[PDB]
Amino acid sequence: CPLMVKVLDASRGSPAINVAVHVFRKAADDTWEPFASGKTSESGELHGLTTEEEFVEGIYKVEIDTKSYWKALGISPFHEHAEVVFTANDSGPRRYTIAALLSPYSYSTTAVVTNP
Amino acid sequence: CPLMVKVLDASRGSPAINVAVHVFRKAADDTWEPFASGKTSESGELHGLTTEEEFVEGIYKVEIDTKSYWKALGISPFHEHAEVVFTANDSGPRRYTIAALLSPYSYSTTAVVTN
Amino acid sequence: CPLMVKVLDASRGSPAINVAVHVFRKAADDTWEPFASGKTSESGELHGLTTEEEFVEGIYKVEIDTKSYWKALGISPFHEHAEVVFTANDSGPRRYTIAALLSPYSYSTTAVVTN
Amino acid sequence: CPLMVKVLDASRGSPAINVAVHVFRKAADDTWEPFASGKTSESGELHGLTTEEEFVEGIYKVEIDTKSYWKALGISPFHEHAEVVFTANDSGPRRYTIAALLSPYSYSTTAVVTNP
Repeated sequence: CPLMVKVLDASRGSPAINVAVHVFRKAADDTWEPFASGKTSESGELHGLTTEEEFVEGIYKVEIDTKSYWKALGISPFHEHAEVVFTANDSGPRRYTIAALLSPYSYSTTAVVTNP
Repeated sequence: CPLMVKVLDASRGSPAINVAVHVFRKAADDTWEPFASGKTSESGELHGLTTEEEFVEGIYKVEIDTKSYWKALGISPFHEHAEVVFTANDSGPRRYTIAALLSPYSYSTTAVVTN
Repeated sequence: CPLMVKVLDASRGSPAINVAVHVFRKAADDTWEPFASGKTSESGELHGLTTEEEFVEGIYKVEIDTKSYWKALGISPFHEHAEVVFTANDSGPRRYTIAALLSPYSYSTTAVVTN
Repeated sequence: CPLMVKVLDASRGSPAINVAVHVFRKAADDTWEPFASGKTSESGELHGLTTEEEFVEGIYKVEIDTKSYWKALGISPFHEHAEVVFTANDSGPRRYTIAALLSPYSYSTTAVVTNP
């Protein structure tokens, strides 16, 4: 699994469950091409977005749908979503974990990059 | 100032100085139109972005050029930039402070909405 | 002011107002002795904790009563409090801002050390 | 495993490996009694601190030795350590994950509480 996303709820002390995550890859014409999407599990984790074969070099955007998450809990959040944009695999394949921590008016994201 | 942006360097323990920040407002056709911009001061703050008259309800995007910030310090960054996207709702007034805390492989952002 | 503390509510998007903050300095016997204290203002800031003369090099502990803050809002908190422990080293001057960002089950803290 | 600690390095984009973690429990006389200690693995995780039998109700302090971590990397950090203090199991056994994100001048901690 070369790309994993894990989301926690800092406000409620739980995994952020059923969070929609959309991944895009910058195309030759500078537009964002859809790449992969999924939802976090009961543990707040999203595995299986992509494969070693599919996850080529490129600029990737990971958009976490924080707004729908809060609205489903009956909460009016500040942000529309949380975006993480990065260049991947520039010096050969790496494994990326994008960790996100959510509160209605704040979020943090961190990347863990490991050499497989 | 209805909108202020404050950027801190959480790795080196300083304000993030001379960081480029661009603000966009969402247009009817779903494209982003430039709205305000500037560079953070020695205190990491960017004041005077907009006026009460210009800052109407809508969806705003704040794009912080974190990549150039880290490269100017000789430090390899993870992100291409940091984006903060939010809806301004009248409510009330109010005044919005968008704070961003930067590390080479992480950032956090918080909104402070005061009377 | 060589030492300032700023507390923000990351869950509700406001300054954390009227939060009790106690500062201690480490004594020779490894016990914590009270040094300064106060309650955050309407801006979430606590100014005037100490003076240049009183704030010598040493190990300092800042204890923020986050539990009472959340209970006053009717929100169940995880932590008993939030503690920030650090060494003040002359260096240079300098001026220290301890910022804390609070949510019911999380907090972050960053130090900003300016000239 | 009723108590787990996971530590990430936000400055370097890696798990925080070999981080010392000390846990204390508030005693009857209001002193901190040593409870458990360990070091994070290559994945930045620390399992096996305690057991269901040992982890009774109480006020617990989890002290993460962030200073030694940074000093071992040759970095002068701001903080002496990162403390997390909380009341545990007040309404019966729960599983706690304490997640920490470290930078030389900043850290964040979050708790995930689940009902086993």
